[PDB]
Amino acid sequence: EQTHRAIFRFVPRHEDELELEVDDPLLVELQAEDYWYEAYNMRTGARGVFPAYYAIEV
Amino acid sequence: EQTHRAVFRFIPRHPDELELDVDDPVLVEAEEDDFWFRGFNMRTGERGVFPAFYAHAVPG
Repeated sequence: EQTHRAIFRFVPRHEDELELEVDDPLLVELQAEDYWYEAYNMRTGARGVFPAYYAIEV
Repeated sequence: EQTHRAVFRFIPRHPDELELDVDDPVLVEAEEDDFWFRGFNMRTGERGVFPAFYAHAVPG
């Protein structure tokens, strides 16, 4: 069950980050109060964290 | 010279990152990793990188 879609291109700089292409379907498992999300990228099968602004709810 | 203004709060998870609050004036110096910007938060005087789409260009 997709929760979010990526709205900005995100290229990981850091080892824990989830790469995002615009429109990637995302399952957000953890929204933290530091405004990072932890998700499964439903296109790539990868998991990681990304900045909250870079996804919107579907 | 200010180049950008933050549109969204960005709180570092990583020690090389620049914290942004909404509306913060930022001087963007360069792009590092693709769509990562190295900047100076002119309000806090801190320097670091942040995801580029957090900042919108302004005339300064």
